[PDB]
Amino acid sequence: SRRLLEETLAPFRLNHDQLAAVQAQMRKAMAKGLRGEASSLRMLPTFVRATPDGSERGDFLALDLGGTNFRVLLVRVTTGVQITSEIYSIPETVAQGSGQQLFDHIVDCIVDFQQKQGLSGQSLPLGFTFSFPCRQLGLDQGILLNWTKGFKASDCEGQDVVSLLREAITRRQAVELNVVAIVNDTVGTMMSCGYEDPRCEIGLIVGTGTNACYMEELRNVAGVPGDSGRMCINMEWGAFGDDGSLAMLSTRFDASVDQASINPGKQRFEKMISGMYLGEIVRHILLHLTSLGVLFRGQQIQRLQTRDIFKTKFLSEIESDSLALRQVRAILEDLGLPLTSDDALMVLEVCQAVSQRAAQLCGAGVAAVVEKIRENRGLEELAVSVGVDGTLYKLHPRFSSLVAATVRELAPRCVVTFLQSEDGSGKGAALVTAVACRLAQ
Ligand SMILES: O=P(O)(O)OC[C@H]1O[C@@H](O)[C@H](O)[C@@H](O)[C@@H]1O
Ligand SMILES: OC[C@H]1O[C@H](O)[C@H](O)[C@@H](O)[C@@H]1O
Repeated sequence: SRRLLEETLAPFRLNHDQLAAVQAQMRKAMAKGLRGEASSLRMLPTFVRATPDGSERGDFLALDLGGTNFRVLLVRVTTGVQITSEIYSIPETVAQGSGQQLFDHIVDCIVDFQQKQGLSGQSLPLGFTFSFPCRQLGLDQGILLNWTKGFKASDCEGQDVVSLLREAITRRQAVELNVVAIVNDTVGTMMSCGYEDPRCEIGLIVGTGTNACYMEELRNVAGVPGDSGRMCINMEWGAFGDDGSLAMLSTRFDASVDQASINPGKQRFEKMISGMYLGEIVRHILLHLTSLGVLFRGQQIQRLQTRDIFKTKFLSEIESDSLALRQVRAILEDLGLPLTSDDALMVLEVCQAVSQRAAQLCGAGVAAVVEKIRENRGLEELAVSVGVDGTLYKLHPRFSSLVAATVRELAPRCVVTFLQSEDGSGKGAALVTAVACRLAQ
């Protein structure tokens, strides 16, 4: 009875050696990607060559697309930083619709925002936080390689997103685009937390999707020219193991989720960690358990067939230690999954199991990065801060802690501090754009 439950959850409980191997293999994927060999990490240059270098003034507009929230932002950088913002809705219809409609909508929001802020005629430098993989050969350009997460907008892949915006601006007849800067949310976060922490050289995202960036030494980035200095690299680690190198880890439940997704075979490592997917990993487990007769006494809970019932907000609430079992059951009776205690206990165990692996994997990841940076600089010890954002990370009872613990376990010679971004990527984006303006003048 409970024997089957543990047998089933066994693969989600990774021992030290297993986790070390994950770190080992990411470390290898990083090496290869940078030398231009075949890696599942794209290791994309971002052309951000320094964390916030002292004073960098300017008033910037800022887009933030690809997260749970799409937001337009005004960012005023002087002695201090002042941000105004407004969220707008992007339904799956628009997100997976036509590129034309997508950016038409984006522009409409900018006009709306601008009109509400009195910006109006003034065409400001835009800091575009665009949380997807781009091939950049400069701050002011970024060719979308692939959509990820919940996006599938047509006629966009292979397009420079700065162009995609121009074409929309001209169509919606908005104010002419000025200096635009493309930044990944990881890079945006890193730079935001970097504003008031010089040792911040890594951006980590664990929300809808997961990814990381970090300051690599320029000599090691074979794709780009130059030797002196360093440059931030967007690892795009969500797609880690897309080459099938993480077959060792994939459970049957991971498989079921992947095949059932918009992008089968893609972003495999992400599908074992981030908020968009964890809830589903659980659901399949529960389905398997019910069919084994363990859960629900075999009885068919059709509601369990419904996709995306276990959301981050829920996964974070279910595991709160301040909940009594009656309250856990209440929550599930409130999602249309009434449970008996025993069932409720197994469900809660399943969540812990999944979210644990999620935190641990991410930990092994951060471990590889911090080690890479340390070894890159020939150091025996490293003090480094990680600018981190994401609702899962930010809300989940144990995730952040379990990561920090894993980073100690696996990268002891490094002293890693985690900074939670209080102001989002818009702040960092603006700082990057400041350089992009200097780079034009
Ligand atoms: O998908 P989530 O939970 O909103 O987390 C990721 C996002 O978190 C936001 O706070 C950042 O400003 C975005 O740049 C980022 O993409
Ligand atoms: O938003 C978090 C992450 O989502 C996906 O992994 C994207 O590929 C990546 O660009 C982004 O950083």
